[PDB]
Amino acid sequence: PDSFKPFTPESLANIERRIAESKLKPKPNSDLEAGKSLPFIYGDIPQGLVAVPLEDFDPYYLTQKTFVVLNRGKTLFRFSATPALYILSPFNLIRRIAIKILIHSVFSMIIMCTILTNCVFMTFSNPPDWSKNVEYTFTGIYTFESLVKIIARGFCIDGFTFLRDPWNWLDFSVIMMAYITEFVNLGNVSALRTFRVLRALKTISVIPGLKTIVGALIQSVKKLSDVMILTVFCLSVFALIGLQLFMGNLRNKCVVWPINFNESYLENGTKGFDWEEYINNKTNFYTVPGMLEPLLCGNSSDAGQCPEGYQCMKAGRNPNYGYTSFDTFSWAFLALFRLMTQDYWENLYQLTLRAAGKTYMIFFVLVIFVGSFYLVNLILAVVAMAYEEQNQATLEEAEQKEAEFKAMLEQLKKQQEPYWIKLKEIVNLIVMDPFVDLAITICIVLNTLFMAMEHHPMTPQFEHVLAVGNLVFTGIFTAEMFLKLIAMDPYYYFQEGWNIFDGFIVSLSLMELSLADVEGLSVLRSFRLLRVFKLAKSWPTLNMLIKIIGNSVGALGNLTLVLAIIVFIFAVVGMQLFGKSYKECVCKINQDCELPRWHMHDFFHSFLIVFRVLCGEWIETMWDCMEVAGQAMCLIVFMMVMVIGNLVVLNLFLALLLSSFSADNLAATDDDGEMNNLQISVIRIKKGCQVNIEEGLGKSWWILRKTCFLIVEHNWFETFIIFMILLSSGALAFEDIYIEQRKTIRTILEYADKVFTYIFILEMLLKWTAYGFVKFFTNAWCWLDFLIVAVSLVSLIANALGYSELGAIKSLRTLRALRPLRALSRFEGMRVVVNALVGAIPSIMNVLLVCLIFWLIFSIMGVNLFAGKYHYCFNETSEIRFEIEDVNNKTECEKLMEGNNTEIRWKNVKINFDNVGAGYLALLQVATFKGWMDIMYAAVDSRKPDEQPKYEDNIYMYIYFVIFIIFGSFFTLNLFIGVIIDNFNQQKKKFGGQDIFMTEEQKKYYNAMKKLGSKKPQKPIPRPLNKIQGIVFDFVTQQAFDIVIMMLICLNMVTMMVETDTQSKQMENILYWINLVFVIFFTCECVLKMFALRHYYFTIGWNIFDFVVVILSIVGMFLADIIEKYFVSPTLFRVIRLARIGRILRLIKGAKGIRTLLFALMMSLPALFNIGLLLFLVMFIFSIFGMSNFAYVKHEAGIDDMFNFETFGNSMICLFQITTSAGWDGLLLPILNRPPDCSLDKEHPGSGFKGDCGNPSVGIFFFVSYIIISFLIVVNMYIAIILENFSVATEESA
Amino acid sequence: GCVEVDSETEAVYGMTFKILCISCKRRSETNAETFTEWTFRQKGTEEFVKILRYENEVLQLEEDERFEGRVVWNGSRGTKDLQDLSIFITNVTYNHSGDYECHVYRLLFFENYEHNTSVVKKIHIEVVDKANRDMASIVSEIMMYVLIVVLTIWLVAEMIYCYKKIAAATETA
Ligand SMILES: *[C@@H]1O[C@H](CO)[C@@H](O[C@@H]2O[C@H](CO)[C@@H](O[C@@H]3O[C@H](CO[C@H]4O[C@H](CO[C@H]5O[C@H](CO)[C@@H](O)[C@H](O)[C@@H]5O[C@H]5O[C@H](CO)[C@@H](O)[C@H](O)[C@@H]5O)[C@@H](O)[C@H](O[C@H]5O[C@H](CO)[C@@H](O)[C@H](O)[C@@H]5O)[C@@H]4O)[C@@H](O)[C@H](O[C@H]4O[C@H](CO)[C@@H](O)[C@H](O)[C@@H]4O[C@H]4O[C@H](CO)[C@@H](O)[C@H](O)[C@@H]4O)[C@@H]3O)[C@H](O)[C@H]2NC(C)=O)[C@H](O)[C@H]1NC(C)=O
Ligand SMILES: COCC(CCO[C@H]1CC[C@@]2(C)C(=CC[C@H]3[C@@H]4C[C@@H]5O[C@]6(CC[C@@H](C)CO6)[C@@H](C)[C@@H]5[C@@]4(C)CC[C@@H]32)C1)COC
Ligand SMILES: CC(C)CCC[C@@H](C)[C@H]1CC[C@H]2[C@@H]3CC=C4C[C@@H](OC(=O)CCC(=O)O)CC[C@]4(C)[C@H]3CC[C@]12C
Ligand SMILES: CC(C)CCC[C@@H](C)[C@H]1CC[C@H]2[C@@H]3CC=C4C[C@@H](OC(=O)CCC(=O)O)CC[C@]4(C)[C@H]3CC[C@]12C
Ligand SMILES: *[C@@H]1O[C@H](CO)[C@@H](O)[C@H](O)[C@H]1NC(C)=O
Ligand SMILES: *[C@@H]1O[C@H](CO)[C@@H](O)[C@H](O)[C@H]1NC(C)=O
Repeated sequence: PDSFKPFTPESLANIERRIAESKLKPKPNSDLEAGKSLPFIYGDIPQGLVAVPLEDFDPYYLTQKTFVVLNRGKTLFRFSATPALYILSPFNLIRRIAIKILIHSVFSMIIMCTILTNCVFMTFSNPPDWSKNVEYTFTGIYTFESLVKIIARGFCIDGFTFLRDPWNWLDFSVIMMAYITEFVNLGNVSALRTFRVLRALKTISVIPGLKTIVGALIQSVKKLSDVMILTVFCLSVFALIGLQLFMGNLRNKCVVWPINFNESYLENGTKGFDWEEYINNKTNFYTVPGMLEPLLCGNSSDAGQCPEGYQCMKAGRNPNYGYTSFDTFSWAFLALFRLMTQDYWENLYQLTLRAAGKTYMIFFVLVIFVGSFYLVNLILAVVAMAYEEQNQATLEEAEQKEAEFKAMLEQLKKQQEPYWIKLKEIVNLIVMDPFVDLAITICIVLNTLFMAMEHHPMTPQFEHVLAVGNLVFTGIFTAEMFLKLIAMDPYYYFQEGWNIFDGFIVSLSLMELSLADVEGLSVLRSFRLLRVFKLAKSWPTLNMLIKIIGNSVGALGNLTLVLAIIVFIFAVVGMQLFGKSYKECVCKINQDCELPRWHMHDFFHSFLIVFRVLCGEWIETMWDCMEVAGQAMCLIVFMMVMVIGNLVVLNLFLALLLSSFSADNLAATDDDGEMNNLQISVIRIKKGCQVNIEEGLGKSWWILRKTCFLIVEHNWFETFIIFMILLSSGALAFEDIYIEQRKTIRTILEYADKVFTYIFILEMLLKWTAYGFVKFFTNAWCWLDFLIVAVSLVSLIANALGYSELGAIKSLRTLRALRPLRALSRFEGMRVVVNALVGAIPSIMNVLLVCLIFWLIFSIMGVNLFAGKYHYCFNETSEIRFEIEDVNNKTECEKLMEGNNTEIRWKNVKINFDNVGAGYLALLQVATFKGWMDIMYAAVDSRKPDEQPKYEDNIYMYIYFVIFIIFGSFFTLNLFIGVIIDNFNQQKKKFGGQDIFMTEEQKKYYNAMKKLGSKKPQKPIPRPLNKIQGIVFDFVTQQAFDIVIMMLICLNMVTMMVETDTQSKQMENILYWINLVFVIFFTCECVLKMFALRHYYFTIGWNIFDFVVVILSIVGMFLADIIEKYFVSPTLFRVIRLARIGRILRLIKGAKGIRTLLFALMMSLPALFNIGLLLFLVMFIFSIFGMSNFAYVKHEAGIDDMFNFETFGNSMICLFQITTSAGWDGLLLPILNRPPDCSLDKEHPGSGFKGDCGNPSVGIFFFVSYIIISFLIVVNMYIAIILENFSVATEESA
Repeated sequence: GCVEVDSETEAVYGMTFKILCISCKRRSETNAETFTEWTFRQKGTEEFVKILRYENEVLQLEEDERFEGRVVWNGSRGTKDLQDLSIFITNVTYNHSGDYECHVYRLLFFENYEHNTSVVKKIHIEVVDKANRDMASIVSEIMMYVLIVVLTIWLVAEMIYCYKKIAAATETA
């Protein structure tokens, strides 16, 4: 150690002599390497020997050309010993000064400052007159550093020099571009500005620690090799299925069928019918009034319909500018990538269901279950184990360094041998008491409850009370702080944590007290609620949330910085690329030729679009961007953004989850060693019949009870009870609005209800005599059954007595939907999931408390910002909103409402921040990203209470919706996931089992499949011993034969993507010939494997799969050709021809990368089956409720003639759509209608019900409860499948 | 928001009735102008005769000694867009036992389009002195009683069997 020496020419002489001796006749130490801090054992730099030409301090470099420099920051630099460019000698005093500059932190600080101001200048949209010079010096600065580097080292000539690190390539390229387009007139600004953003990537090279984070991200994504292949394979096969099924069933439009031949005008004149133009004419369509795209339809019975005089045909162009389509393999792949990431998939769902029928919903189930629920979780699990490995490796390096510290310590220890104080203490006396702290906490809670009491329609009496309460509470808090600041020290003892926070809060409160209310007070009164976090010292879960939030801005800060830089770079790239196109082609997308709500003309809107596509909504902006800037560039940029940003966000989520796990605790502080003063405060407050059975009748009674128990336990009564339960539950499906058409079914069900309730009453009585009163009443299942049968008894005996029209009886009739809530205690699969959820429920309640109190702060923030500003005057006749020039406020709209002008209405947005209660619903809509569009559209138009909104008058309110998503929808999810994982881990620890959602009957099959998965293969093959001669036996066992068959299958797959809806007949004939050739080749293959190998056709199972797919191929190829005689069945050949994609599954044969993934899916199938059964039961119950309640609401927004609640099928479809939480806002707006909109009395032809209004309370409660239950069930499904994936991926054996 | 139902064939003598003629359009959101006519052919007679005509929210009743004073409109009200064309008769006699044809004429107004639609609904009305309960109710009643009693006897028989078996086993040991 302690080796220091100037790089004198004799040092180079000996280095060259050593290398010459070595040549005439090995890993550098990772601790030393380069660009890191020096180990402590070498000491410190002597005097001013910093930036001196030291030599290399490690082996393996004694003979090679090297030269070492150090800085005052103690970092290692290794430049070359030879003069750079053979002209600049090291001792000629040109390179020495430049190296001294390069090793100075001030140089890096200056470069960072110029980089930040450069990107800030790139933020500006319009280049001002005083900007060119600002750019000029920037270039003059940048080349500066390059020159220094050029002086520092040569251009990749030999050894560790410039143009070796990729960042050297990056900045070399950026300066080359800058000086290419500096003074040269060549270069289009729209092409050079988008490349000018490359200076922002220099932040990673400048900011310390960013390069390691980027490398970690790339290493994490490195393992995504086989999962990507499986994802693309599944997407391809499902896209082939969709293309073969829905080929052209998206341009189906209803045109006026009766052709007015006498009035069929033409553009050139001379009349004429001119087909292929009569169908491309827009005016000969049907568009529902108030809508934009013409209505779709189908020729099937369950598909859509159009009015009289119209008829369906394939006409016009596909919906959504022709982008949403299934006519081509590329468009099908796009539309199914739209389904794997569930973004606006409800629109495609509705479009295909309307244009092809309601019986195709099964397809949309499969793609949801596999391809959108399994692939995403596969990717998440892969990233999770990658991050686990990275975290483990980092821990190993850390503990290795700490262990070498022990050896270093051993070595060093071996080598060692005016009455101010009176009032100070007096004001202190009222500090160290539990009472004052408890009073402070109670004051904070009461302040929160008082702030939650404000609403838009408030009377002066209420606001006076609120104002005086706010004044007194501010006074109390400022008195507490004021007393605290004198007790310890007027200018000291205020930096021990939580004493600067409350000081900041109280100072803001006092500043708010002054300055009156000129401007900005609405947001100013929104920073005091942070006193809620003062409860974190007593709330462990709130403290954990605070720790999670602080981890992002803290130890895990470089990841957040990288995410911010990535978002900014993508925003500026998009803004510079498509900024001008949105104005040139403004009404290519918006008929008014005014810029739409989501454009890319300025930096703020581009950043909003980037944040939106990060949230998950990207197709809607992609279509608009495509319509103005082409498809290629827009697709490339949107794909890149949605991949990279999502990957970074996922990595940050996983990192925060890992930091929240117990690895954060290192026993630095004692586990709750301190004592909570509340206990001592409470202590000091306190200080100052029974007959026998062994008789003639008792024995008989005992046998009676024992036989009742035996009847209960007999597994023939239970099956009959389950069958009766299924029949009773299914009898509730025939209660749609079409019940008047089927009178006989109604009568039969009405009379069978009596039999069902008698059966259940007898079962309850026999169970009572069997189990006993205490055993029957000491469990939840029998109590629930008793409640159900008791409500049935009430609804039966009351109805028999009378009062069938009573409000109470009618409101108890709809409670009959709880009859399906009786198979939970019978099916073990449902019961195990239900009881696991019940056992875990305390943790979700504890975290829901924190989530609610956190969301209350944001709800109060919104209420104090958007109270009563959502009202707007509306003209129903023209369905347009009045501008600020027509009407200004409510008074002007009222004046416009004079006389009989009922068309003018002072309408209000249904979802608004008028109070905390509605603010909670608005926050729920925003957090789930469903229905938030209208909320932020109305928020940015708001000006002040009681005045008509102006288009984009409060554009900077979007930030309020961004921050919430960062805090209420991102970190709260981290808390929920962490607590769920911890609770499930503890449940597994205490149970001692292997799986939670599995019954004991499924565990044996689980273990059997586990043994099957690890089974080794054997290949015993005998000779045919016949006239086969074994030549074909050796042929089939040839790898070339398998390669040929695989390549032929791949060619079949490739030629199965060329089919197009608008293809010519010649192309159809060519494709038919090619498919026939492939089919006959496959039949020849089957013949070859036939009659040459038979004794192995019941063991492997692949051969029988080929045999069962081939026969389907011949039938679907030639029988389908035959069926045209005496049979039509138009839709059946497509289903049969779907079997052709079976041969595509033969690529799984050699798929060892993804075969294990498919095996993991098989392994996790039953645990998913139990949860799916429970979800289906919940869906059935909520569907019965929806039929009973919302079967007559007005057809508006998501409620239409095809997706609504009258029939069981329609309700089932709507609830399955809501299960993924897709567009539940659209199905909630019609319920929220009011008598001004919906008629209280309305004739319903065919039924006795009157009116088309709904109960807002019932609808809100229904949808919220369904959302909560579906979220819990889907979370459990994700946890189960991810655990099974980890278990499968954590296995390895010889 | 419509269910096409069918009127009841049997009509009791001496009391009121309701002849249903419901014909709603294929799409509810559309608007139209609709008016109806009714033709009645008594049994034995072979010619349909117009009895009433509803249009412009008014009802015209032709001269017919069997129908004046004993028929009122009972369809959709308050609009020209008619989907319920039912009529209410306040006194059923033996004359009102024949075949009714409900001719509904609808004119649908689209944008630069007007479509003419005519629908004919056929109703058979039988006049009886007393109302006979439908066979479905009787069959359902008998079946529900039969299943109730057979289930009761099966349950008590199984209970008796198990009672005897368990009592014998207990007495044996
Ligand atoms: C769901 O189910 C729905 C159930 O119906 C289904 O609806 C059907 O859709 C299909 C297509 O989707 C429809 O089939 C098309 O119908 C078009 C209508 O054509 C009608 O009028 C034609 C012209 O009429 C003139 O000539 C007749 C005979 O000479 C006279 O009767 C007319 O009076 C008239 O005479 C003259 O006077 C006119 C003015 O008075 C004057 O302008 C005119 O020029 C002339 O001098 C008729 O020819 C045609 O009749 C033909 O077809 C019917 C069956 O519909 C049969 O009777 C015979 O086949 C008869 O020849 C109709 O009455 C057709 O135009 C259209 O055909 C054209 O396009 C196809 C390809 O799409 C071409 O292959 C073909 O050549 C046709 O000619 C035109 O195009 C070609 C190039 O494409 C061009 O070279 C040529 O010059 C010409 O312009 C096609 O058959 C069908 O009608 C719909 N309904 C029915 C009735 O089934 C719906 O699709 C389903 N929807 C989905 C997807 O779910
Ligand atoms: C030794 O091995 C121990 C290990 C124990 C933990 O196993 C797994 C439990 C589930 C858990 C915590 C794991 C990995 C990724 C986690 C997911 C990342 C996704 O991030 C989100 C957030 C929202 C989107 C950004 C992406 O999806 C979540 C929905 C998803 C997530 C939080 C659901 C829960 C997952 C680990 C296995 O034990 C058998
Ligand atoms: C008017 C109606 C709505 C009243 C019904 C309310 C129910 C929701 C409550 C009332 C009584 C409760 C029960 C009271 C006692 C118990 C026993 C408890 O288990 C024990 O105490 C264990 C006893 C043992 O095994 O020693 C489980 C919950 C349960 C069934 C409770 C479940 C919920 C019940 C049925
Ligand atoms: C697990 C979660 C869902 C529990 C927390 C639910 C609360 C946030 C909800 C449940 C009941 C709601 C209340 C139900 C009814 C009303 C009356 C309502 O009074 C009106 O006249 C409504 C006016 C309007 O429609 O804006 C004001 C909201 C309020 C207090 C609601 C405020 C929000 C409450 C307390
Ligand atoms: C179309 O109109 C032009 C101009 O009137 C005429 O020259 C031409 O012949 C017409 N073609 C047809 C289809 O008659
Ligand atoms: C109505 O009933 C009478 C009963 O005799 C019958 O002659 C004829 O059908 C009708 N006559 C009148 C009064 O319209």
